[PDB]
Amino acid sequence: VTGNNPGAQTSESLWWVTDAGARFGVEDSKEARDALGLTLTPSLAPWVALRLLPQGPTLSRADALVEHDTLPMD
Amino acid sequence: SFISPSGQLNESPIIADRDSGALYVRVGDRLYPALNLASARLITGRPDNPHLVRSSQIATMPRGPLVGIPGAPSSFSPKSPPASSWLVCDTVATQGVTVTVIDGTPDLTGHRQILSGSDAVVLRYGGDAWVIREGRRSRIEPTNRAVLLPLGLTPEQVSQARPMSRALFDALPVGPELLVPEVPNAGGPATFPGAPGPIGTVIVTPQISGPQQYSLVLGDGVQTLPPLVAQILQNAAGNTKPLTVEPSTLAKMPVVNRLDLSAYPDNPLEVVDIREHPSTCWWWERTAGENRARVRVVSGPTIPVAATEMNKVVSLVKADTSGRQADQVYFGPDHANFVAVTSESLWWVTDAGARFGVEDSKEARDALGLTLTPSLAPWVALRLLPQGPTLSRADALVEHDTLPMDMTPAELVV
Amino acid sequence: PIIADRDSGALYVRVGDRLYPALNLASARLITGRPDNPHLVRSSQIATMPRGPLVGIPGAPSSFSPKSPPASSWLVCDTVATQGVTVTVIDGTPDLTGHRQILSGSDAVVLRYGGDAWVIREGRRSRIEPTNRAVLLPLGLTPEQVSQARPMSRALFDALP
Amino acid sequence: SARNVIDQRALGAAVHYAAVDKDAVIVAAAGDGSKKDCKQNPIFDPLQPDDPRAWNAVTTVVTPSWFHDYVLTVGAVDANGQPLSKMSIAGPWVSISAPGTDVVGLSPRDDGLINAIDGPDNSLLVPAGTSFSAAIVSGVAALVRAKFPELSAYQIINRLIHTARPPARGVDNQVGYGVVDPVAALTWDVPKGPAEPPKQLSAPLVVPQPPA
Amino acid sequence: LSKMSIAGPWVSISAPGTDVVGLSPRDDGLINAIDGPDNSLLVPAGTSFSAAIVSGVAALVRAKFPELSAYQIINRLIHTARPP
Amino acid sequence: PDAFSGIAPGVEIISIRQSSQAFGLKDPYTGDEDPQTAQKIDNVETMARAIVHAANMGASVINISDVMCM
Amino acid sequence: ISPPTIDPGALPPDGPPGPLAPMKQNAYCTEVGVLPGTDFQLQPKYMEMLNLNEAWQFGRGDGVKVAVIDTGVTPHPRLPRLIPGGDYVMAGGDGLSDCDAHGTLVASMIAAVPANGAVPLPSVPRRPV
Repeated sequence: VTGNNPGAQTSESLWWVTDAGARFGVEDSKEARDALGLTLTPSLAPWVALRLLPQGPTLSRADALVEHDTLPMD
Repeated sequence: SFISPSGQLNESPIIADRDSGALYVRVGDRLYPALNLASARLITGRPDNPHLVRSSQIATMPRGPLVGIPGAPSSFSPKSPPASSWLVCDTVATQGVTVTVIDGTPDLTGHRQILSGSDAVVLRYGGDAWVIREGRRSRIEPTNRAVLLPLGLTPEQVSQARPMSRALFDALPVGPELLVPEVPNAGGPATFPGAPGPIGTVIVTPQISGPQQYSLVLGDGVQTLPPLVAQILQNAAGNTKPLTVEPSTLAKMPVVNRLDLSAYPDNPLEVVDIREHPSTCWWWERTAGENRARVRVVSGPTIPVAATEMNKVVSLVKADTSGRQADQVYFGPDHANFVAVTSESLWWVTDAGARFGVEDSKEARDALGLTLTPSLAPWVALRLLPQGPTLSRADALVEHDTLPMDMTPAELVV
Repeated sequence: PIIADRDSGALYVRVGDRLYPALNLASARLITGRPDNPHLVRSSQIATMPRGPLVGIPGAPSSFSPKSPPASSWLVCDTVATQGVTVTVIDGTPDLTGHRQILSGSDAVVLRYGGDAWVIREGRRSRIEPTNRAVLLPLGLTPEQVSQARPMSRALFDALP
Repeated sequence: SARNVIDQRALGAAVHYAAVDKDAVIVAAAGDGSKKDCKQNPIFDPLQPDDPRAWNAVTTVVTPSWFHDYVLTVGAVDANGQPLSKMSIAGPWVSISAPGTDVVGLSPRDDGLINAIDGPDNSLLVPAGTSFSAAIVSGVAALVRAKFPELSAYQIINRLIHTARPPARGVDNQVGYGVVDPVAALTWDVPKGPAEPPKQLSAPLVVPQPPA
Repeated sequence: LSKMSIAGPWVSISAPGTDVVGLSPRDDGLINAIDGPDNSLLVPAGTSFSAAIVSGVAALVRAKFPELSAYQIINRLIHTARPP
Repeated sequence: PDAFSGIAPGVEIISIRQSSQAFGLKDPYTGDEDPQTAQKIDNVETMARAIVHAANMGASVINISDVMCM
Repeated sequence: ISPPTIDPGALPPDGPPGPLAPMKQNAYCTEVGVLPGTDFQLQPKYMEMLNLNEAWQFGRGDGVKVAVIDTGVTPHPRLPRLIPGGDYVMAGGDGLSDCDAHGTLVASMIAAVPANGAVPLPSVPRRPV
């Protein structure tokens, strides 16, 4: 993600976009980047356009290490 | 083709990416990513397995949002044995109890034994002690010396018994309490002629061979009593000795069968020492076509599972803090996956120990397979497993862009 | 550490000495810590190892193939019908063939939002009012023409500077 | 410290009076880890989704920043956009962030610009931290209130929050809702009501008609 | 605890010195740590607690063998320790 | 409700206060000897007195958990 | 820890600023300077993010009063609209002298006026430290 003006130079957060059209946030820790296989340079995008895609759950190692008996349908 | 396997798009509607195992389903001219095999089968209506296709092919077709039921089963292997066996068992700590459910034939080798005949065990629940024998439970009281003394129990031995799980308490059916049998209208006059005494008096007659025969006067006659039962009446204040009578007059007297003695045993109880047998199980057994299932009780030093397979017991999360759910599940040899219960209801049990309800209609019984006849199982055991959503065709025809998050997970430890 | 049933297609992950069924590939990679792909294993062998409850993140992505094209191109599009609009997001190079054209020079377009009329030209939006005959006439507009302009989507209103 | 917290009733009443009865907007710094008693607070725990801001784990309390219902707390980021994980206190009250490095300003005791202040020794020390990031947000809030004089304090805060660029978790105790964005705050059509979650996420699948 | 105890030639025996617990001064309950110079909550550990454990064991031993002199009680503790 | 307990709940303990960091001398001048070494000689002398006193009280076990490094 | 609760009956009484007990100065005010090699003709790097050259088109914020509660501010020819609000540390202060060299940076970073060929107020009546 980067600013919308034509002269912006920042880079504030990393996102993954699936071909089904949903964005998932990626925690930029060295362990998360290497486990997913995202040790690569990201392409820039404008927030005014990217915000229009629906947001899913965050991807992180500490987040996936959980057990569930059954999952709540709703 | 053998050197570098791959695949081609075909008529089959369930396909999977050979490079990543992602599962897709086609509807119309569009591919939809599916959450699991169960919903993919249920949406298309064909009981089948995914067809492998190369990634470069799947990328050309148009997509759509996610479809299916979240968390549904992901593998199907119908299995139905001729004999069905289930056990609800627990184990006591060296405070606290742990409940384990078993599907399949138990192992009775080693010091394990059936709790039949004169053997019995005492447990505590709800503030009352309970005596378990011959497949039933009965209540007892620590103050009633008249019953404890001839039965062989002791006040210390009754008040110090270990706790019992609520799961086992419901599974075991109740029997009449171990109390002094009351006689209606005791001391009243007998209705039959030649009565040796008033109602509630005990009569005894000798024999040329064998032990003396005891009997009790009732409003309508006399009922024969076993020796151990007679001692309970004799032990309580009362008459010093029973009425001795001639065999011939007693033979002519009207015999009655009105009071029930089902709770009293034949000899003093052989109380099983809970330190040596910290585990007791309830066993339900039935053979296809039999009129009724057989109920038995087992006890031993450890759960009735083989020492070799003791390591592959499944441990559940058990988010429910109430007693209505089990802690562990084990699938022994010749277990049953597809089950029906006593108007009947159909259930599918997964290897992970979850149960899912299946519709009775041809739609579900065709799309998912499961067309064979299910095996029978008892509701008192099956209800102990955690429940998932029902596999109806109306439920799988849903789209999602984000799934709801579970509010009570548990930690995975490496 | 990541294996899949060769017949059932189910996905499993290994931790310690147990096999756990995983919800998706994204969570299987994070748990194992390796950027691998599922290995195909004979179903008869999977049945011999001890199970565990479900693990992972529900609905996470199921396939990873990073990409980095030479240039990044994004579009936010608004299309009106005949009242009502739809918003479309395009990622990649747009197709300019045919009757389509790039707005430049004297070309302009008028749209409505919150009742006000906005003139789009030179890559920006500028407000105008229907009462001011002195400004409308020299520019070539007409009060009727401004009043009849069609709606504008919030997606495009926030995007145009 | 979270232990032996001091009675702040007097401060609580003063904040409510200024924010509600006088419609003032209050901007406060999140605090710098270099201060004598400030210690780093713990962040979100995926194992206990009971409270997304993790209030039960707080160990250091920062006041008046604590009154998250009436005060806007600013965290710090470097000039490139990365959070200054080493000096912001990252509590559950943090709501927004702004730059906090390469500080420049007019000089007291002189008549020109300055860039550093003398330390306790020969060392010449450069200033940095949240105390400057709070000043930046205070400037943007002044411009916005000058353009939308009809809006109340509670509405101006929602205009800044909803226009900021978010972090990978959507809301994070390290930076709050995101990085401030002046041009967006002054021109976007932000909805006037507070945030609300959707009614339901599912929709029925329109299956095609089977062939005869 | 190689990093915290002075290894002199007089050292004769050893005992635990971590995970200390005890009654609380100025209160009526238990405690585990003390406020340091800063607001930091410092946890106590060290030989001053190990000397307490041995003081308790010595009291029990010369309750059972009241006939032994001081020098003999020390030899009874030393000879039964598990050696390095 | 609480698992803690002493090693010998039956003993009787005598308390003597011989050292503390919260107290100081209210005439800091100490003359010829450096104020830091002057304090150690005061501790050695006071320590000997406490041991003799505790012995005459009849204690059979004396515990010293405060020692001086030199 | 639980979210704070408020009781509006406890409002403190209004009155002129003043310390709660008499206080005296204990240390000399800190010195300030410039780092080797800096050039104030280049814009500060933090201004690249704010895009002020586009945001000022709607006006520079005329007519808004901002209160700075801190170590106070020292007057400067670049701050033409500074107002004294009072002092709580010293009983006789106006709250217009930055001994800690902190309030002047925070304040000047918000309202300092850009450079011009001549200053609006050439006077300099400020007292010594």
